[PDB]
Amino acid sequence: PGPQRSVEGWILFVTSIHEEAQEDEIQEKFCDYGEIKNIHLNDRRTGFSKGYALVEYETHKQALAAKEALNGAEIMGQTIQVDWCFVKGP
Amino acid sequence: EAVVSFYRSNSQNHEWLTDAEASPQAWQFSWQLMQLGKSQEVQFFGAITLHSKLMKHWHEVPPENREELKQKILESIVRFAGGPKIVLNRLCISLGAYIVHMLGEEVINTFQNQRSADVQLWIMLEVLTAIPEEAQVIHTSVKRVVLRAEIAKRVQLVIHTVERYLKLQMNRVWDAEAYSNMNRAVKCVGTWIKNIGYTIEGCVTITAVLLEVVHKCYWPCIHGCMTADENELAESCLKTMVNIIIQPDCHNYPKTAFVLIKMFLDSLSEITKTEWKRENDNEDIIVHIYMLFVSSVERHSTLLLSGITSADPELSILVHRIVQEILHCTDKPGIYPVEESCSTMALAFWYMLQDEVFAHKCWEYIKPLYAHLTRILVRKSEQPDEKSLAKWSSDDLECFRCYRQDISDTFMYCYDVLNDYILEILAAMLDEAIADLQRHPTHWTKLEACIYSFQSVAEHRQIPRLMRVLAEIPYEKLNVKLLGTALETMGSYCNWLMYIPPAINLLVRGLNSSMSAQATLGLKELCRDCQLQLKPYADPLLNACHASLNTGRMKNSDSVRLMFSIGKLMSLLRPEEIPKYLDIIVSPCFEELQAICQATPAARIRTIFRLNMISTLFSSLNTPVLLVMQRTMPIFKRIAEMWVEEIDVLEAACSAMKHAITNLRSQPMLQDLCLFIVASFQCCAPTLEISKTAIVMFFKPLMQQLLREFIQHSFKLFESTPEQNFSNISDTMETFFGCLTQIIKKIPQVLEDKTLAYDRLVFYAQRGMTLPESGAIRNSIQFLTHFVMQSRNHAHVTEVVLATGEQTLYTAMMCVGYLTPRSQVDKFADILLAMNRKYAAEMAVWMKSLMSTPNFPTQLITDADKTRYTALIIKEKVNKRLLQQHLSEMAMKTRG
Amino acid sequence: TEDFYLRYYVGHKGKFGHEFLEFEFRPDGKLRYANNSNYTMIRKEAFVHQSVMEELKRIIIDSEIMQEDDLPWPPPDRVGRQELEIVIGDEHISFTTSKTLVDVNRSKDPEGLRCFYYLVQDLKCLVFSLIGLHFKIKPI
Repeated sequence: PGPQRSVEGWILFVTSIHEEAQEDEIQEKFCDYGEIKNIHLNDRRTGFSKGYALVEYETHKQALAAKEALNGAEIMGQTIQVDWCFVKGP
Repeated sequence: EAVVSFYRSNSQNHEWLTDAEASPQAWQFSWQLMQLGKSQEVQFFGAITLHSKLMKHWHEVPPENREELKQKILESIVRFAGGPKIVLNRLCISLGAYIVHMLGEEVINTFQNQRSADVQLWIMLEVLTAIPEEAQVIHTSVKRVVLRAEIAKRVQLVIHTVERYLKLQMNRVWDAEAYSNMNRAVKCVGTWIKNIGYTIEGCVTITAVLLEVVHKCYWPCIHGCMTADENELAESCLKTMVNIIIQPDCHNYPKTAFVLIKMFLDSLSEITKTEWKRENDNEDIIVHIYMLFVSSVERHSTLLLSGITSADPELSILVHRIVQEILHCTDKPGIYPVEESCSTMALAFWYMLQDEVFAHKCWEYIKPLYAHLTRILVRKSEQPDEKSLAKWSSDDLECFRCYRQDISDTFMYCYDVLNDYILEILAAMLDEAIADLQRHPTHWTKLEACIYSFQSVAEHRQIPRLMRVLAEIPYEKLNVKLLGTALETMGSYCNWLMYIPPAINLLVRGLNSSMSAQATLGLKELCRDCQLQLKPYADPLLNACHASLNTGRMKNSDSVRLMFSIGKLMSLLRPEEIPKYLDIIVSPCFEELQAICQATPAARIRTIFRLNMISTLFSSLNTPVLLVMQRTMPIFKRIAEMWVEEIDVLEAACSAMKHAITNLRSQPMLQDLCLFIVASFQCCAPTLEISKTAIVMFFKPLMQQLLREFIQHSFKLFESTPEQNFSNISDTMETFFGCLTQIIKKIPQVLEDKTLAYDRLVFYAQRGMTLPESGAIRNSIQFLTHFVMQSRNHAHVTEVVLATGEQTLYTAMMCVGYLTPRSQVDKFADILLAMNRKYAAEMAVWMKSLMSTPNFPTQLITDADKTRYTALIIKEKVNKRLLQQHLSEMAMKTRG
Repeated sequence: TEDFYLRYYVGHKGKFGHEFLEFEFRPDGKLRYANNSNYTMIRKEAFVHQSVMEELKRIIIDSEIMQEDDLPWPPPDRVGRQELEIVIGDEHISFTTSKTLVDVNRSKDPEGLRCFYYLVQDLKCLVFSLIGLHFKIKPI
């Protein structure tokens, strides 16, 4: 393991995101911990969501704060799983 | 105390003992289970219990007896200091985790209490280190932020302390137990650095101290092989330093960053130089020093890059100095695996810089480096001289291969800097490589390495030189190694060829020697990418190949790929010549098989080869061949009888059959298939594999009859004793259904055949799920899930569904809580979902009836929690993951 | 069980060069990505976190693209060549087809190709979001 800083900042990979989940929902519980540099919510076969999102925070303090505080989040019915998106080695 | 039996066989039995660690009696039996005079084996289990309980069941704790728990843990620690090691450490960590919970002074009194002499300090240190890591997992019913916040407030104490201890030890005698305690010390710090964050500005003190600690470990041995104790202590000192610079926040501290880096560099240089000596004493120290530099650059890209251009004098020097260390590191002598373990470190580093500059003048400023590096690589790209005659073990050789992969990747990357320039250097090194063998013909290492360097860049005048050089090189004169590379490097250049005539010359030649497989790969590559171009030589190669196969010298395994090249070469043949070539190249394969048809384990092999050979030739020839198959279909029947009992040969023949059958769609083959399959059926997994494959390409009579026979025969095998055979039947159960599932989606009008006995199908399909195979359960499930799908569209089939309605969901709920392994539970949310989309209403009822109104979906689960799970399951028809969550929770609550 | 491995490739080797898009997910969680477009060769590599490997897997398991086979499928043609190699646990697959509403229908199994070309999009979209943030740009 070991998080990796991305050009834009630190990124988290949110898993277990509701299928009807829209940018508004994810953008609702992830702005409270900092000014997210960017956000990403990946649709297919007319399915509104793909169940995951790449939330990016300018800092790392916020990224972690969120990673720990938003790990059990239960939005749109389902609970989520927040992890560091990019690690630095095998 | 039954845990003892488990220690002699932990793996194949756990479950019992584990949940016993969950029950509150776990608190009562732990301290008793780890008494005096008892076995260390269970005492460790007594300790792990208290530990898991302190982190997992703080919810089952009496706030009234909180301190008692501490005094309780403190006494044990006293008893076990000097007793069993593993245990003490466990008690220490138990004491720590305890403290974690009291955070919301504790960390300060802990230290005070402990600040045998030696042991005492070990205890404290272990205790304090285990603290920041427990807080990482320990469930404190407190927001993470405040659990982190509380701890972050006592960092300075921790370090300043350790930093104080060390210096204090810098004056006293370094006892064996002293190194060890100093290790815990330095490690303690490090752990707190990656777990909890502290400003780099306060790490300069310790940074420096650790540095001198390192030195005190390296310099006495120089006059350089040190004891493990000095080495462990050194590493830990180094790792902590790494942890210090890598911190996430440090990047914004250009000031402390330069300071620390400058001291790392100006203090570690010496040691590096001394180990760059050839009398290797420690490869361990240099890896961590080189690692630390390489890493400290990664964490501070801006300082490094800005120093290059903005050129703050303090930075241009620092940066160049940091790169010189890493460049040296990269250029370090010896093969990666045996002489110098630092090559990876340096390659990791260049990647970062190369990608960082591509994502200004830095590009031009990196060119020199990049160029120089390339050379170094090829230098390390040099295989081990047979001088050492590979006194290495395959491990090393296997790992070197991996190494080379990373080394050729690095090559690639630097190619992005100079699209052609790299090609120049490689040439230069090849020209020298010429003057290497020229003066000493034993210098094949430089020839193979240079060639290797070119092949490394084969994924993008300098190039043809390479080709000519390859032709000139008398491969029969130097080590076999050159022939394999030469040929392999040429294969990679398949594209650039589209110079082909000599390519063939080399490949065909390479077949003559030991390394046939290599030439094989090379040939196959050429055939696949530049067929049109080889048309003139198709008549030649094709025949040269048939000859090369004649000697039994060529490996059958490898000889198969040659069959690929042949088939591809045949395509480029003239009308007249094709069949005669096929006859000259296929007849032997069948007759050989035919001879065996005469009618063993030695024969089984020959049977497989000949079968695969065709299978392959067919595969590549599908790019007609019908006449070949027509007169062949009968022999597969014959082979099947010989192979009736051996799936190995069976699968081999079928594959062959399949690949040739592919040509027909794009019709006389269908007949012998039903004959060949009617012999096969007369119920191994490959058999049904083709039936499906055949069926799916015929989307009417030919198909319907074969599928109908397909279902009815499967049952016969499925009719074996349900209890054991069915378990034993896992392979076929998965396959059968996997095929009946694929046959459904495509070839859908098939569900239309009222003939098919579905009640029977589902009968068994519901069993499989309830099977003992870890994965075959998905097939049954997957099958049913796709039936319910089409079933909503055909009354005919809908019937079957209606009947199997509550039965299936019953079968599902049984496994999900009482029969299916804990992990294969999610695989069921598919059918439960397929039933809500087509039969929401019905499913809503079959669910309430089996869950809310049953005596026992399970005895333990609560009527309350049972009714709610039953509600959610029927409400979610848009999410499958949700089902997996609702499903799982209940699954747990169900089994208990 | 640790056998997870994903790879993809789709390009045409015409007279004008080898245009392409080929990325790969290594067992250790290393995500190398390469793509040469002719409106330039963009190399990229990175270690995605455990969870990303999990999602790649989930998407694969739900698309049941592990059951399908390219046997009846359209092999690579003068225009293109698509490759897919997945391995999960003790099951390894690798497909061969050409790039591409009617062409898929006219294929032996349009349902086979539809699932395949459908997962690819699911993977394409992911590897792109991954890279598009680590380095600030997708391919054009």
